[PDB]
Amino acid sequence: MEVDIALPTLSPGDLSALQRCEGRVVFLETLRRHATLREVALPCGGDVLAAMAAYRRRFAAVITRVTPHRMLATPLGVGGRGQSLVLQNTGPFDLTNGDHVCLVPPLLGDECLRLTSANLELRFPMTLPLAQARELTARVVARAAETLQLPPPHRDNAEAATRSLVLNMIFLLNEGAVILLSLIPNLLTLGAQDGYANAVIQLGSATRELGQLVRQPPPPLPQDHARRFCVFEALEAWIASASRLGDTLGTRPVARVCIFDGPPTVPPGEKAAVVEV
Amino acid sequence: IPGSARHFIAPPFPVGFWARPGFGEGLDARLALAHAN
Amino acid sequence: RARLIRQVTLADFCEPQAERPGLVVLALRHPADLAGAAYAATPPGKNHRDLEEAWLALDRASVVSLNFLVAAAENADDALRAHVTTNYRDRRTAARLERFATVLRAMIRSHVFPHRALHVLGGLLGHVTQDRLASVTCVARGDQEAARTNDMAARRSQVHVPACALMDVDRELRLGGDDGLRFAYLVFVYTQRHRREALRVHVAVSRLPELGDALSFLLAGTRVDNAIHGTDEADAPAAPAAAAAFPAYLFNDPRSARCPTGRLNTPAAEALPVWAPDMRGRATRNSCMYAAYVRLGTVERVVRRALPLAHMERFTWDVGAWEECFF
Repeated sequence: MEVDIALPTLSPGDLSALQRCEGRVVFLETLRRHATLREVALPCGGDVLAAMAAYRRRFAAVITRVTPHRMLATPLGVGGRGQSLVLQNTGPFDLTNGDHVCLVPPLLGDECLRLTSANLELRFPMTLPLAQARELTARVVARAAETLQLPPPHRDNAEAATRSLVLNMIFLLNEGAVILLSLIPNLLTLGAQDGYANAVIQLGSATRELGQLVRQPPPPLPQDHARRFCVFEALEAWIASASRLGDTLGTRPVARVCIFDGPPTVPPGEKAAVVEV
Repeated sequence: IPGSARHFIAPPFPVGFWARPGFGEGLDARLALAHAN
Repeated sequence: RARLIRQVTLADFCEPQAERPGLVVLALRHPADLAGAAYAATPPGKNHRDLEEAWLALDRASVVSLNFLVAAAENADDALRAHVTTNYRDRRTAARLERFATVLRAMIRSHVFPHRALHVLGGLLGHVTQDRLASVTCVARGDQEAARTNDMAARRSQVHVPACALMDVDRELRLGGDDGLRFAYLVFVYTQRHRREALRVHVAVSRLPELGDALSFLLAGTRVDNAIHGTDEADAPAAPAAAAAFPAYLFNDPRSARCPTGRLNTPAAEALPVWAPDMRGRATRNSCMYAAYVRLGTVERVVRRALPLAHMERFTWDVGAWEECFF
């Protein structure tokens, strides 16, 4: 399948600039074979959180060729998991070999392709390595949680993000979680006997400031503790929930980059091959 | 909310318009015996 | 082309001569490890050997056709029960369906959910049968009609789903959308009330790549009445002590009792406030589990046409991993 984005008439000026958008990604809504430019069109900058929320409801599609009339595309992942393609790195970072990529809405605005004839604009999202897209999502969500190179939020849908966070954080508290919480001093006293252990516990860890303020009695034994053991399913719940935490807030990884001939690191504004997962 | 469960049917008119219950029967049982005697 | 799977098995639950090709089949876990994991998985208060008994009451057999499983649930239209009963050749079949119902109802009661007991294979196309021993063959990737059935009346096939269970979503949620290429999801619906519980099955199609909030709203009544009646039979203690209130006023107190590490056994550190987070009988996550889904593939069209059925259109088999739906 290859989506056919049709174009209205354009002034000879902006068509040439659109021609240089050979690797940026768009966001359709329905996956028909035919489509018109007016359909995929995002408003100007604003609401990084709402936009990030609106990237999981629609699916992506990268484009490969711009004739003076039509516009080829590629439905990113619906049935392909080895479909090699190319997309231009439009983020502020570099992306070395092997690391996965993720779609994140733009920053600061001012990165928007405006077409005079169609009277429309497009906001091609940037592509960051997963390891930093996670951190950016964390930062934006943390700042959103404070209204109970930075744009201010709206409080309209920031509450939805805080809700999605507090849900997963509440459902982590279980009857074995208290058991595991009981050993915080019994863990600190280990963190001062070895170097590695000390480095595993950060400085602003918000729990080192607990092991010095509060004392807790031994926890009460569960209802019928002799038959089942609670700490294990507590830890299993934690593993499963943390495996898909960032997904619930940010965006899933969409492709891992791999190059055979060219140099590994690719600078920004440069087209780099990729396989999708 | 769920389950196709039953609902408590409330008074249609506002709450102020359905009387506090009572029982009015001036027929007294004792003095009736005294008159029949 | 597409690639297939062959699994020899018993003619217990999926009976490839009784149905014609083109219907999804499921793989059933070995029951020994289910019965074992129960021993540690059933919650407090409830029974801890009732799944053992429920299984022993049904006596390798590995596959189960969805056409068979949908019958042994709450939701079903009795026409399909009649079809499965009178159209399956096999002996003692209705009794087995009853026992299987009891098995699944025990599974949810013991907090070992059937979605952790039924991986999904593709749609069967072929089979050779001895006396009560079959070898079904189903697709696993690619589109269904890349195969080649040995019927010689209809070489290719389609995918058939009992229309009684097919729940559409978009036209249901009224997204105002326009039908293009839509995904396909097989979803389970749990409900937990001790000795009064059941399981509902559905097959959902939509353009929504992430179900999540969509089911959370679709199954609102189930989640509601499941979060409150789910903790039942668990002895909760009396009113929680005031010491349970985790003190927050003490974090950025410049003047407060303090204790450096390395002097925490029983020193003159008795002055620290006590806090006993005590959580015994509250709603855990497995208590609020109400649904589970798994992606099946992509679909063009659904038409309804005959026993009622629902013929797919250009189904592309792409099986995904399971998913929880509790929040």
